[PDB]
Amino acid sequence: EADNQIMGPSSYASFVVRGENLVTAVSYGRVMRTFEHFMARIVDSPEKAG
Amino acid sequence: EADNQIMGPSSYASFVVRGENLVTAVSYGRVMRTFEHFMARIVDSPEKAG
Amino acid sequence: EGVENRPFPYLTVDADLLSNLRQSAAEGLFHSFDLLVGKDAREAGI
Repeated sequence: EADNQIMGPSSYASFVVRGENLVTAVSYGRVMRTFEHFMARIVDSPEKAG
Repeated sequence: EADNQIMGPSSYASFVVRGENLVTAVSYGRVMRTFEHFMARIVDSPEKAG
Repeated sequence: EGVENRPFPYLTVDADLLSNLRQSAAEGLFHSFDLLVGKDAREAGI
């Protein structure tokens, strides 16, 4: 074996439906994975080409 | 006539697709009217019924 | 019949819009409405 052990995450990552996501789950029935990056690339900095 | 004039509004009560409804207009194509009041009702203290 | 039933935050107006309602929905003044009697009258699942 070229190695004995590997690193890696100890916990599962958390996707909790926060405020923008809770409202569009309640009202439209649709959640996005990141409302925060959708805000940051539509309404906060739209011309910033990623 | 008891009165000759009435006291009414002077301008249209405007409504624009702001930062919270732009994400769902571009993303889903479902705008709601007063997204901030939906957030005030179900995110910020949903235990206070109106 | 063209109506969604989601757990919306419903604004609580004070209008007297109960008057002549169960007879008006029967004749068809409303183009699309849902009658929820019993367990269906619930703030539905999200």
